[PDB]
Amino acid sequence: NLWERFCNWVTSTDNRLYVGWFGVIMIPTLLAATICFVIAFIAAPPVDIDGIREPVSGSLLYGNNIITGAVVPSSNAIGLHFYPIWEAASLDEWLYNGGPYQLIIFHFLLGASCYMGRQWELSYRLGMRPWICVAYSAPLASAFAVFLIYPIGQGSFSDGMPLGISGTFNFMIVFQAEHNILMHPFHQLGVAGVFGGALFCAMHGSLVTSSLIRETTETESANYGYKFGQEEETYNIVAAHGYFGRLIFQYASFNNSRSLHFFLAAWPVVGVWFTALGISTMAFNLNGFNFNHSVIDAKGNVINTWADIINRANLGMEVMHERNAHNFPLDLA
Amino acid sequence: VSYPIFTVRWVAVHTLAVPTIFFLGAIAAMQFIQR
Amino acid sequence: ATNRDQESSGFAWWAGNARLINLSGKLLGAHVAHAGLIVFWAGAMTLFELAHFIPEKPMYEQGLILIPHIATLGWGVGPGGEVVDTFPFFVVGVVHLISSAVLGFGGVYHAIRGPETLEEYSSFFGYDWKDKNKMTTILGFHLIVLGIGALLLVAKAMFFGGLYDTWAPGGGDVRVITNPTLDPRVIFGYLLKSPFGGEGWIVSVNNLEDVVGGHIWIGLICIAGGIWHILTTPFGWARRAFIWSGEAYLSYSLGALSMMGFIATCFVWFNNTVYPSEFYGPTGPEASQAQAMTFLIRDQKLGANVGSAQGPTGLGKYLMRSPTGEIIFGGETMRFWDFRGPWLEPLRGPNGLDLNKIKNDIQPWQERRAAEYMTHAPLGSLNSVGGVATEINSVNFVSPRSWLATSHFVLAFFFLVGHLWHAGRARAAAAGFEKGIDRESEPVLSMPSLD
Amino acid sequence: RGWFDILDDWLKRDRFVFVGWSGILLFPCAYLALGGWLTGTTFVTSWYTHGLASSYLEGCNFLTVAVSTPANSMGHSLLLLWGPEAQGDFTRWCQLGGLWTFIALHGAFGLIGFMLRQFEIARLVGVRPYNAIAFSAPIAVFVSVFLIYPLGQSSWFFAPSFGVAAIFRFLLFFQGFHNWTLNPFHMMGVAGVLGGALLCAIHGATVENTLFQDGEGASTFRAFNPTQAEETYSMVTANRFWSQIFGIAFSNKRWLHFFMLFVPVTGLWMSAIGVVGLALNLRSYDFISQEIRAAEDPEFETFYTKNLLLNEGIRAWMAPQDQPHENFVFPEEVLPRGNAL
Amino acid sequence: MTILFQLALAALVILSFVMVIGVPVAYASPQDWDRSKQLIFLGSGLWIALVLVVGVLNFFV
Amino acid sequence: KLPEAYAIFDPLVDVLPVIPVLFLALAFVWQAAVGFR
Amino acid sequence: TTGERPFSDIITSVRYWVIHSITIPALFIAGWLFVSTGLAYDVFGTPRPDSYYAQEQRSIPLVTDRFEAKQQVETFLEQL
Amino acid sequence: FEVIAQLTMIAMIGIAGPMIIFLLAVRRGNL
Amino acid sequence: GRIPLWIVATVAGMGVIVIVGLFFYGAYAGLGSSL
Ligand code: CLA
Ligand code: CLA
Ligand code: CLA
Ligand code: CLA
Ligand code: CLA
Ligand SMILES: CC1=C(/C=C/C(C)=C/C=C/C(C)=C/C=C/C=C(C)/C=C/C=C(C)/C=C/C2=C(C)CCCC2(C)C)C(C)(C)CCC1
Ligand SMILES: CC1=C(/C=C/C(C)=C/C=C/C(C)=C/C=C/C=C(C)/C=C/C=C(C)/C=C/C2=C(C)CCCC2(C)C)C(C)(C)CCC1
Ligand SMILES: CC1=C(/C=C/C(C)=C/C=C/C(C)=C/C=C/C=C(C)/C=C/C=C(C)/C=C/C2=C(C)CCCC2(C)C)C(C)(C)CCC1
Ligand SMILES: CC1=C(/C=C/C(C)=C/C=C/C(C)=C/C=C/C=C(C)/C=C/C=C(C)/C=C/C2=C(C)CCCC2(C)C)C(C)(C)CCC1
Ligand code: OEX
Ligand SMILES: [Cl-]
Ligand SMILES: [Cl-]
Ligand SMILES: [Fe+2]
Repeated sequence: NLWERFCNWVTSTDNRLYVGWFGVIMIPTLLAATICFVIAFIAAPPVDIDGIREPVSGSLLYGNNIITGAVVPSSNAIGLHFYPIWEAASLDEWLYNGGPYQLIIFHFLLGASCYMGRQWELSYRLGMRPWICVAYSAPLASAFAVFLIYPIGQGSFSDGMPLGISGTFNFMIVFQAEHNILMHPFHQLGVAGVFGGALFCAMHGSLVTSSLIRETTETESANYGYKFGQEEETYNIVAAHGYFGRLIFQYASFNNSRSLHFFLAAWPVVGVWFTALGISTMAFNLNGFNFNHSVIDAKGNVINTWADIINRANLGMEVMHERNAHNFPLDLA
Repeated sequence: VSYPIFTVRWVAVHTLAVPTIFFLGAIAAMQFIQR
Repeated sequence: ATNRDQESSGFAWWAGNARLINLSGKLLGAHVAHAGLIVFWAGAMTLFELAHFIPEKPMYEQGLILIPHIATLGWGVGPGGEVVDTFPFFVVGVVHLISSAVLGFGGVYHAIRGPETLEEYSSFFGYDWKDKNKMTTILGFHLIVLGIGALLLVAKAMFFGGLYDTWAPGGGDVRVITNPTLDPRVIFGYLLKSPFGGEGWIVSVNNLEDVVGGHIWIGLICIAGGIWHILTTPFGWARRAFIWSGEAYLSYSLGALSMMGFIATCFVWFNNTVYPSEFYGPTGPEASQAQAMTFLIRDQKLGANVGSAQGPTGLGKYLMRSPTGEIIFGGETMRFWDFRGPWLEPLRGPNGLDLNKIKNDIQPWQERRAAEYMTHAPLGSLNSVGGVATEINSVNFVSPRSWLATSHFVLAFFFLVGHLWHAGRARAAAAGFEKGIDRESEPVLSMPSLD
Repeated sequence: RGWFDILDDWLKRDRFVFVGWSGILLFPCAYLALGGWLTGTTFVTSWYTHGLASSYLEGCNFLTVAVSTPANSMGHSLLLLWGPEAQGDFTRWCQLGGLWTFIALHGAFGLIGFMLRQFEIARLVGVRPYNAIAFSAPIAVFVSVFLIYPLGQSSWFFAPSFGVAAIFRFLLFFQGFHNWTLNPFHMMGVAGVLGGALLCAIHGATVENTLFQDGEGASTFRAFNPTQAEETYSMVTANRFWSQIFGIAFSNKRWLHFFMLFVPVTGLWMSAIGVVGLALNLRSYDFISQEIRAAEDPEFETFYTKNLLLNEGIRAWMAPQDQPHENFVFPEEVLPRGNAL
Repeated sequence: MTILFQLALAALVILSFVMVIGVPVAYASPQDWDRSKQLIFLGSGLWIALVLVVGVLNFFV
Repeated sequence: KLPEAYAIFDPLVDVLPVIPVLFLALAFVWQAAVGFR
Repeated sequence: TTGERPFSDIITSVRYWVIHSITIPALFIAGWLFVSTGLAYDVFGTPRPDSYYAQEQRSIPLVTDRFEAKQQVETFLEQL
Repeated sequence: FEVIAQLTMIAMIGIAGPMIIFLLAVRRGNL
Repeated sequence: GRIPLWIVATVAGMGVIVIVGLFFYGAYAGLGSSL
């Protein structure tokens, strides 16, 4: 049976890269998104992102470098309308209105969801515990928040994050202008997540490296003291625990390697979950804390705080962003 | 048994805890200040 | 203490509810007590909202998420969403509170006093997760109950007073639905619509006839499926496709609930039919369109020609064309040209917005509605300061659409995470490696090298 | 045996809190830095240095309290309590921003004391001192941001104030005036921090999901004993999983954990170098080719030019209140604005 | 009879508090389960009767 | 507002919604009473 | 395991609470009275809500000189 | 006066929970 | 003479909850309330 042989090949763990059924979806979508991204980043013509006939050039051939180049989001006139190639009268019209962005982000989001499913699938085929995909759900939720959920809440894929470095910075600055994300607790939890993730990464790495058991001489690298597949632990967990328990106090230190590695998984994953949820909840315009004119003296004069200085910076960004796109006093979306 | 009382741990605990409770009382009083 | 520690159960305290997996009586107690919690929140929150309710002020200015649900059903409201009697709100709240006392009594009784396992007490109420017939029978009972609930919504719409209709002629009013759409073409064409802009899938249902007909179909389909699962055993393909265990069934429900939470978020954000703007406030698209309408009216009263006015970029300042040719509002609200609202449709002709009806047929109630919806846009801070993030502290407003959409996106995402967690764990536990790799029989050691 | 040796024995005694020789530097300085911050954010205003309320006593919350930097007219004065500005008066010292320099200097010497504590405990316990070497990167960040950056600028005023919203102001200032996102050293810092968070999450999840079954409990944390000799998880299974999912995988545990050390430390050091450059206003503000093209061609727009317009808005709208010593009076007509809004 | 209705509702609140504390205590203390069974049965009956009385008196006040 | 005959019970209504949150907290109290076994 | 009495042994004892039911409320009341008697304003120089501005001024009192800053703040306070 | 009634109501509810736990602990109940 | 540790933990957590709720109450009242 050809179908049985195909099923055996798809689910085979002997392939150099595992495919699986999630990979059967993942490989074509990510290949399409990757090829279209490379082509658009090099050679796409300028895109009228704001829908006001003001095309923004994001490709290398139209005057960009690596830093300033981007795949520009689709037109504000399109909004949330589905804009495939066959909906356009020609490829010139599709390129003018930012169709490549919609193609890339839709294929990428599908392929990355199937990447998460593929991680589960391979863990199941290898007899592993299944929750690496749960850890990967945090950056995937972040990608969904900036590419899909924020355009949905704001009503246009033009407000999605551009596929570029300076476009990303533009997204960040305009987002702070419109939503005050720095004062949002979910973004603060995300900063705690990534700062703590970097801290605990450096901490765990330095504590394991500090307690490596002497297996080599002074000339060779210490990494040759570990052999792949060896049964014994390559470092002294008790010595690292003794060091770190004397560094703070005994009960702030993990003596359990499993609890420590669960904490290493859990802290940045939960923090990034919260910051992705912050982006989505601000997509429905539930913004960060507003303390403008909160402190008032006895007469009634406004006493400024640091929040008022942040408000001045946000006002500068707000009045300069998309400088020709607004006709009315309130930036309602 | 025969544990001591005034150790280094006692000093560290109280140098953190005594001003903490004092400051908490101060801020709790601040909550009832009008313009 | 039966199964109430880690040594006997294998689960720590932080996974202590997993000790209830094979204890049907205590698990039933946990479920009934939790249902009592849900009903308690419904009743207590309704009474809390009613105690601070100012009936002349709009509902969406008062932080209400439950009174708008009762008002949409037609209880306590008149024309234009005006509250005429707060007593149905009180009745709903107190009946939920008392029923929650009853459910809490039952949950506590089955949790700590009743038999730990129901199998010895009753073959009917006892169950085993591996018995697929019993699982389908319980699913069939619950499907019949859900179908009866959908028919109860239909009965409210058709016989017991009707529903609030924001599209009723002459402003929104409570209307009895006498001709529900029973045509399967319309109902399942809603089911087959695109989810993208201008189509909106099932979120785009814009009349109560379609809502009531869809609930007639949903109730009949749920009752038929309930009878089907009571009378039939799962087939061979279903038996080979699923994991048959309690955690597996939980993970399936978690995925379903995550999808429903995402759909409810989109429903409350975009739909102004089953979430009337009289109660929930304007949608985001509605408020942007309202701002464009407001300044078109103001400048037309000053003598401007709104059809020939040219914005900074050369597009029309007030009126432009959608990519398919429709005459739409200009500015950034060009993204929201698929918005339909009862205050805007009188100005729409076959080719979109009509210049003559704009010039001559804009009523004062439409100008009032546009100004009100422009100044109550669903934008605000976490500490409930109305407006954009750069606004000062004077307006205490966050739209209930914002609260509902944000809260249910958070819940839907976390339930997707829970679905992934429990689906992976159910698969690993069915295959037998959820506790880790066997040292003696590690599978990768029996596999050839990749290179 | 000698008073030095007896004092050494007492300092290195096993305790709940280790003291050591480094404790003499660490505990007073760290305690005074933390106490100065709590005291300043609870009781001390910024009304005479910035024109701001910054304490709980004035009505600020946890996000908006700060110990603010001294006034720009202080220059880089150490602002000692007995110095020529305060002249021994504690109240005037608090009103002039002396708590900021108090916290900054005591925090710097406390960070020195903590790294010396890391060295001393590593020497006593008998381990390699890689934790102190890793802690060199937070020290580099603190020295570059809180000391070197204001020293390169006109005064302590442009250093970060010790507060949440004040740090947010510092971020937005660096965007508006320095275009700090465009700086490649900050980009390397971001790569290091996000890669460290990624490595932390991925290594924790990989270890937790390649565990060996060493007990019958469905919660696996009890299946580890600290004195055990065998590895608690399967490195071979983890390697095969990541080789087939991602293409590459670690095969050396020691190299993996050194890499976990290496990524965020290197990122923080690169960002500190960029902050030194910004101390001298040596910014990566602009690309000259793009600006020549945009000056000669009014149809050429990129995301970088839009970011430059946003920076102009930040500077013009922020400067009169963020820099009150300059006495900026920007009339309404000179403020750069887009249409409407 | 606003005073009578308020007395009935206050009694319902007091009895609800008493039942909220006593029902788990009686259910979880197995060495009192003769008297506490009848106390719970009487309290449940009285609570239901008070709920019905409060509803009727609401319609009369 | 509530119906007038219930106005004397208005403070109690004001604290009714937070009761489910306490239930979650109650679980931890109960676990602490049994030593988190 | 360091020769000190365990924290759980200490905080569950009655002598601890005999001492600390006195000391903890005394410190809390001391902080409360430190604020409510207005002493914190005197100690730290923090303005009261009626002490930010004079009655008809809107200019913020900002320190503009280094070695006369103490006198400038004193002059600000003399202007109420 | 209204907030005093609110605080005493929430105090009695939030003590009623731990009161149940305390009564079951002192009576050696099945807690 | 042993107060149970769960009682101490419950009372301390209730005190923390009361202090935090007081701080949020003061966020809506008096200084810093924008009123
Ligand atoms: C919706 C929340 C919810 C519900 C319904 C349950 C329900 C249950 N859990 Mg549980 N649990 C929860 C949350 C919840 N849990 C959380 C958040 C945690 C983490 C801390 C745990 C941790 C946990 C562990 C570790 C264990 C359970 C166990 C149990 C079961 C037996 C409990 C028992 O023996 O009581 C004993 C407790 C008491 C007798 C104290 C009194 C409790 C009563 C019910 C208080 C009622 C208060 C209320 C106001 C009364 C109203 C009455 C009125 C209507 C008349 C029970 C079905 C156990 C189990 O599986 O048993 C096999 C078990 O070992 N749970
Ligand atoms: C209908 C939904 C549902 C149901 C029935 C279950 C049922 C179960 N889950 Mg599960 N879960 C769900 C949704 C659900 N889950 C979701 C949505 C997620 C994603 C976050 C998870 C993630 C999850 C994990 C990671 C694990 C479980 C586990 C379990 C088992 C034991 C749970 C336990 O004792 O918790 C005890 C309860 C607690 C310890 C309390 C947790 C406190 C939460 C996280 C904070 C809540 C904050 C609150 C909402 C807001 C603030 C309140 C304020 C007072 C501070 C049990 C079978 C465990 C398992 O696999 O066992 C086999 C396990 O390890 N669940
Ligand atoms: C999910 C709900 C549910 C389920 C499946 C059960 C199941 C069971 N209960 Mg239980 N119970 C519940 C809720 C539930 N209970 C509640 C809420 C209470 C509080 C009132 C009780 C109080 C209770 C007691 C005191 C006892 C049981 C007993 C039993 C067992 C035998 C009952 C029997 O023979 O049928 C009897 C069937 C009936 C009396 C028919 C009732 C039909 C009702 C009134 C119609 C209601 C309409 C609709 C279905 C519900 C509307 C509410 C809805 C909107 C939520 C069985 C395991 C007994 C037991 O375990 O013995 C050892 C026992 O002594 N239960
Ligand atoms: C809560 C609702 C519920 C649940 C959990 C189940 C559960 C089950 N049903 Mg079932 N059923 C229900 C309601 C429900 N039923 C109702 C209301 C009816 C009446 C119409 C039926 C009629 C019914 C029949 C006739 C059969 C089942 C069967 C089954 C079993 C296999 C399910 C399966 O593999 O389908 C999973 C779904 C698929 C395999 C479909 C393919 C997946 C497509 C591609 C998904 C596309 C949808 C996508 C998400 C987009 C959504 C929008 C879309 C509508 C455009 C399972 C026990 C089977 C069985 O064994 O019964 C004995 C069977 O033959 N059901
Ligand atoms: C060991 C811990 C330690 C360290 C390293 C520091 C370090 C510092 N403190 Mg500090 N401090 C400490 C503990 C510490 N403190 C404690 C415990 C308190 C509470 C009492 C304070 C209270 C405090 C205040 C209130 C202030 C400082 C300040 C300072 C800074 C400037 C100090 C200065 O210029 O004098 C340097 C002095 C010496 C190095 C002493 C030299 C001694 C050697 C042995 C020479 C011998 C002298 C000789 C015997 C006497 C000569 C007699 C005659 C000829 C004069 C500096 C960073 C100031 C500050 O932060 O400014 C913003 C400030 O205002 N400190
Ligand atoms: C098992 C368990 C659990 C749980 C439990 C639960 C969850 C329960 C529930 C419960 C419930 C769920 C309950 C309820 C109750 C209720 C009540 C008791 C009520 C009553 C009512 C009333 C009394 C009313 C009144 C009134 C009216 C009439 C009107 C006006 C107003 C007022 C309010 C006055 C836990 C977690 C702890 C853990 C352990 C075990
Ligand atoms: C009420 C209403 C309505 C109606 C509605 C309806 C009529 C509905 C229906 C609906 C439906 C009718 C739905 C369905 C769904 C389905 C689903 C959701 C599915 C799922 C699936 C799954 C999950 C699968 C899975 C799988 C695969 C993938 C393969 C193999 C394996 C397994 C089996 C696992 C309307 C809108 C008109 C209006 C409004 C109101
Ligand atoms: C500067 C100065 C000084 C010093 C002083 C001091 C050293 C002080 C201290 C102070 C202190 C030492 C204070 C403390 C404070 C504390 C507080 C105020 C606390 C708070 C807390 C809280 C509020 C909590 C929270 C939390 C978290 C964090 C998370 C979870 C949840 C909870 C809620 C638990 C002297 C005279 C020497 C010299 C001159 C200058
Ligand atoms: C409707 C109503 C009612 C009802 C009520 C109820 C149903 C209640 C319940 C209640 C409850 C149910 C309560 C509870 C509470 C609780 C609490 C208040 C707790 C807290 C907690 C804490 C504080 C914790 C702590 C801890 C532990 C112990 C361990 C770990 C650590 C920590 C520290 C976290 C009555 C009858 C009045 C009448 C009228 C109306
Ligand atoms: O597109 Mn992108 O950013 Ca959201 O706000 Mn409206 O639209 Mn436009 O302005 Mn602002
Ligand atoms: Cl922009
Ligand atoms: Cl506009
Ligand atoms: Fe590790």
